[PDB]
Amino acid sequence: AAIDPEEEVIAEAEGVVHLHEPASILVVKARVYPFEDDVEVSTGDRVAPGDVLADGGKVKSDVYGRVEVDLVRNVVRVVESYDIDARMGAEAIQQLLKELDLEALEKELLEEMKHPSRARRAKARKRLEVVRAFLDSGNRPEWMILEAVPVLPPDLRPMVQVDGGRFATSDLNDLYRRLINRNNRLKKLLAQGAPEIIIRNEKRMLQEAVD
Amino acid sequence: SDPVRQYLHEIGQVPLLTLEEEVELARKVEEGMEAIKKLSEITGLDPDLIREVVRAKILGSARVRHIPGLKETLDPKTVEEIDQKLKSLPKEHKRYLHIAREGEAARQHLIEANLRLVVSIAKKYTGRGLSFLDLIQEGNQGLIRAVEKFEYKRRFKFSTYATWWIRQAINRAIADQARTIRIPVHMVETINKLSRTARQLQQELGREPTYEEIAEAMGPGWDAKRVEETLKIAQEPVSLETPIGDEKDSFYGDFIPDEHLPSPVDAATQSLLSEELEKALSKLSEREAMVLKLRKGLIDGREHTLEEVGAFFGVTRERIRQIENKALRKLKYHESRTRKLRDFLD
Amino acid sequence: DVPSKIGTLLDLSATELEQVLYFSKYIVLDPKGAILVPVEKRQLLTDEEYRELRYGKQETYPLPPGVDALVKDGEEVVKGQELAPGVVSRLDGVALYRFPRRVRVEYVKKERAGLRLPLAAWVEKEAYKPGEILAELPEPYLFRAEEEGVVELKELEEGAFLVLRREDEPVATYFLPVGMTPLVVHGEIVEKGQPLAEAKGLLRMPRQ
DNA sequence: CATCCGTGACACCAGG
DNA sequence: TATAATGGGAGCTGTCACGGATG
Ligand SMILES: [Mg+2]
Ligand SMILES: [Mg+2]
Repeated sequence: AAIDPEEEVIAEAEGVVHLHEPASILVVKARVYPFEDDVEVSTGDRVAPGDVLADGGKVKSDVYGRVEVDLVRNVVRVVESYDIDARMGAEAIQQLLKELDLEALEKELLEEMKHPSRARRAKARKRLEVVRAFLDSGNRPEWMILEAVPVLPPDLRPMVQVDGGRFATSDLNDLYRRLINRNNRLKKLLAQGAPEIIIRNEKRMLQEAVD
Repeated sequence: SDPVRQYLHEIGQVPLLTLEEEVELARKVEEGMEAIKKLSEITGLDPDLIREVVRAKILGSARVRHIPGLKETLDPKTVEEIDQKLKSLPKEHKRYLHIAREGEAARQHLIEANLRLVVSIAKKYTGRGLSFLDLIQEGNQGLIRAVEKFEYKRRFKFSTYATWWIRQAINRAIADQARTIRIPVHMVETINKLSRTARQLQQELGREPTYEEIAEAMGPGWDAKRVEETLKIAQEPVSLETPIGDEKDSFYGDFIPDEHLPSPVDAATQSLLSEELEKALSKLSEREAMVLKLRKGLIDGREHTLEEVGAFFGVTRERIRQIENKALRKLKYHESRTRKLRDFLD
Repeated sequence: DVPSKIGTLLDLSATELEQVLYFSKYIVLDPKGAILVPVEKRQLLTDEEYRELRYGKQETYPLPPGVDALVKDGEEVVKGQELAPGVVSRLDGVALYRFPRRVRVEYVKKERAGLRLPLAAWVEKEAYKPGEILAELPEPYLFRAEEEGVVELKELEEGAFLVLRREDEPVATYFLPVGMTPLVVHGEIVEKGQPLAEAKGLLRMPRQ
C-alpha cells in the first residue's frame, strides 16, 4: 500500500512473494505460533504456558510471555516475559508497610536478640524499638506515607494588603501551588494514556514537591 | 541525585526513529483510531469507553482509573466485561480490536521516541516562572496532543507538527501558572504587549516612558489611566518572609500589623457602649425599650418592620411607630440631660 | 531522619529507600515466577533488569544500503549467527524484517510449448525435472521453424522461449532448453524450415 | 574495630 | 495548528561534634 492509490502495488497475476533488502532487522526472543482460525487473544495480553492462543483451542501457549498478534504474517507471536509485579515510589513502600504483621516481626527480632554476634543483636534491638513503638502506640506504619496532604488554615499563611495597597504573602502558598499544579497534571496525565517515562517523571516531581 | 539528569538519562534510552519507523508508528496510530471508530459502529457502545478499554489492556492492570467523561467507573470488572463483549465478535470484526490494540501500542512508543524534542524546546523557556521539569512535563502534554492530532498522509515529519503543540502547551502553562494571583491568558497577553511596548519606547527614548507615551504607542482605546490600571493590576505579591537586615533575625512580615482582629481598646469600647445603651434603655418602659431593641436588631440581629413589631405587641403599625417615636424622644431628652452617650459617637 | 523509620522497619538502607522513593529502581511485590536465580520478593531491579523481565529481550540492527540479508523472515537465529555480511546477532530467537525495500514476486506460468529432436538423440521420459537431461546429440542439429511468423524471443535465466505470430496472433510456441543457442532476434520474420536455434552435444532442462 | 561522611548546632536586647 | 527542528548547566568554596554507614 501507499499514500495515494496510483503508488500502490497490485499483483498482476498469480505468484508468490519474497521479501529482500530490509531497512533494519529485529531479533526478538519470541515464540512463533501460526494460526488458521479465529484467534482468541488480542495484542498486549499476558499469557502463561498452556493457555488457549487461537483456533478454538487447538494451538496453545508454550512459554511465558506477551502476545503480539500479527495479522500480516498470520502468526500469534509471544515474546518471553513474566507478569512480574514491581513498583516504584511511595506506592510500593506503602504497600510493603501495609503488609507487615508487627507481632511476627517482633518475634523474629526477639529470636535475633539471642545471637552470639554483638552487631546483629544491636541491629535487632534498633529495629525492635521501632516495632514496639508502633505496637504500643497503635499507629500503622503505612501512615508514614501520605495520601491526603493537609492544608494549613489560610490565616496562618496570609495574603495581606500592605499600606501601599500591594500584597504580601507567605511562602507556604507558593509551595502548596507547586504541589497542586503537579498533582493536577499527574491526575490529567493518568486520565490520558501517558507512557511510563512521563508518569514516572511526574510522580518524582510530585514527591519532591511534597518534600 | 539531580532529577533533570535522571530524566535526561531515562530519555536517552528510547532510541530516535528513522523516517520509516516514524511513518509506521504514525500509520498504526491513525489506523487504530479508525478501528476504534469502526468498533463503536459495530458494538453500539461509546467510542471513549472502547478506547479506554483498549488502552487499559495495552498498558496493563497497573493503571486502571475512572475517566471523567466516561459515564461508568472504569474498574477491571467492567473492562473485563467489555473486553468479553469485544471478544465475542466474528473474525472480520475482531480484526478491528486487534488493530486498535496495536494502535495504542504504537501511540505509546511514538510519544516515548520524541520525548527528546520536548526537552530541546523547553530548555529555551526557563526563567519565565516555571521550573525546567515543569516546562518539560507541559511540553510532554503538548507532545501527547500532537501525537493524537498528527496526519501522516501530509508526508511531513513528526517534529514539524509536534513543535507547534509543544510551544503551545509550554506558553499556556507559563500564562496559567507563573503568577500567585492568577491572571487570565488574554490579560497576560496584554500585559506582555505593554511590557514590550515600554521596552521599545525606552530603547528609542533613552529613558523609561511615561504613561502617556505608552498610551500613544499602544494605539486607540489606550489612555494614560488605562496603562496605569493595567500596571497596577499586574503587580505580583512579595514574600512575608523577605529578609530585613544582614543578621538573620528579621522578616518583612514582622512589621505588618494585624488590622482584622479588634484591639483591646476596640472591644472594651464596644462593651462599654452596649452597657451604656442598656443603661439608657432601662430608663424607658419595658414596651418601648423592647420596641427599639426589635426595630434596631439588639434582640435577634436583624431589624424588624413596623408590621412585625406591631403584630408581636398586638397593636397597629401606626401605634408601634408612635411608641418608637416617643421612645426615641425620651432617649433624646435623657441624652441631652446626662450626655452619657455622646463620646461614643466620635 | 537517619536512621530512617521506614528503612528500619523494612530492612531497607538509605540508598535503597531513596532509589525506590525517587524512582531509580523497582521493588518486587509478587514476582509471579520471574527468573533473572529466580526473582525473590523485595529485590532491587534496575530499569534494564526490569524491562528484560517485564517486556522481553530484543534488539534491532541496521542494514547498509543495497545489502541483502543472509537470513529470512520468521526464521529462528542463534547467538553469533551472522544475520548479514555486516551484522552479527548478540542473542537468539525469531528474526524479523522491519521494512523490506525490494519485493520480488515469482509469478506462476503454466503454458504449452513444442520441440523437434532427432530420435537417435532423445532420452524418453513421461516428464522432465529441472536440470534433467532432455537429449544427447552426437552432432550439431538445427531446430527448424514449422510455421511462418514474427519471432517473440523470451529468454529466461537459462534457456529461452520462441513464439511466432502471423497477424499478431500466436501460431507457434517453441521451447529451447539449455544447450540450444537461439539463432534469431526478437521480432524477426521466419519462413517454414529455417533454423531457429542450434543444439550441440548435451541439452538439459533449465533450473527454473 | 576503625575511618568517612552527612547533618546538626553555633548569646541577649536594640534597629534594621 | 504542518519545512525541520530530538539529552542542562551552574558551581563558587566554616568549625566542630555526633551518630550511622562502610569497608
Ligand atoms: Mg493611544
Ligand atoms: Mg535581634
